[PDB]
Amino acid sequence: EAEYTLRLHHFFPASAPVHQEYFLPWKEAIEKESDGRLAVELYPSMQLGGTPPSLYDQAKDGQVDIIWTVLGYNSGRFPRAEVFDLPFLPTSGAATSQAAHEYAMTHMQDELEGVYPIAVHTHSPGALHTKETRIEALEDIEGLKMRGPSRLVNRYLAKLGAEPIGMPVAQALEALSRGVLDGTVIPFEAITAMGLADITTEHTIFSGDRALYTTMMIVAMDQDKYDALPEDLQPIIDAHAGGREAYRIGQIMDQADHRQILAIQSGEQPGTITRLGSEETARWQAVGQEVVDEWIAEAEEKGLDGQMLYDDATRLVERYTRAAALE
Ligand SMILES: O=C(O)/C=C/c1ccc(O)cc1
Ligand SMILES: [Mg+2]
Ligand SMILES: [Mg+2]
Repeated sequence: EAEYTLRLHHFFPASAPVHQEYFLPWKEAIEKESDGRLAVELYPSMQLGGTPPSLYDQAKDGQVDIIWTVLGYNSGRFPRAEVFDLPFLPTSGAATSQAAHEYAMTHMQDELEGVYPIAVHTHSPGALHTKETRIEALEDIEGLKMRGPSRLVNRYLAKLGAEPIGMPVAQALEALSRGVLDGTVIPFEAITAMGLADITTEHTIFSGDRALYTTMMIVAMDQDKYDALPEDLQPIIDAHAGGREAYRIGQIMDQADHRQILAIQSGEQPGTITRLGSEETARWQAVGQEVVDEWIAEAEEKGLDGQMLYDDATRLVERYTRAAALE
């Protein structure tokens, strides 16, 4: 007998790994452990309307109860979150997600006012995907129309010599199939989610212990709806919220990346994965150093301690990466 119904709204199809492997089990756990007093209704593919960038305010303003979105979809809104967009900062989705949740609980209390964070996380390693151009070197990206999540990933694409076109990943299949874009950055599991394997058939990955980029994402509940739940239902949410949920989402993405990458490397799925060796990779890292330098200067101008935020994000990534490897 449902006492409260929580509407969860996001930008991806129901068939996406995070919907199948996280949102469906989350709904099952919340419905079972509340004895039916909490119903969870899942609305994928922007089914309740508006645009992916509107999602954060859809939860905050109580248009819906829970959202899943990219913080970078609102330029300038989450300045401290932006540090997790910087080039070659992240490792796995799981360890980087755990780093982001800890960072947000330490540094982003004002930035996230008005949502109850079920999970502050990242996506798994970002990679390059094109329709025609095989990227074997930095020069190959010159003038390609490419898309990233956020102003700081788009800045890096422009500094690499691409022509970035800002849009949510939910619109990338439209843009690539209609000739608006040549390619997109995203993790491989996002290729699976958006049905892009037979469209972007050219993929480029990097050498070494860091991924090209990631972006901070959030499963956000309206603080007003959480506060409205009875004192015996708030704790059921709490049992399914926090750093463990961030870790789990990343780990789901890492596993879905492995499935997609293995399928292309084996020829089960058409496509080519090009790997750039250490000397070529170093050239992309050198351009990435200019984005980090510029970001720390801009942070200082905005009254943020840029270096301390970057020292904390990088240390938490290395801490949880080391922890994972030790297990
Ligand atoms: O780049 C974006 O706009 C969004 C990226 C994204 C990557 C993996 C997901 O599972 C969901 C969103
Ligand atoms: Mg609210
Ligand atoms: Mg083709």
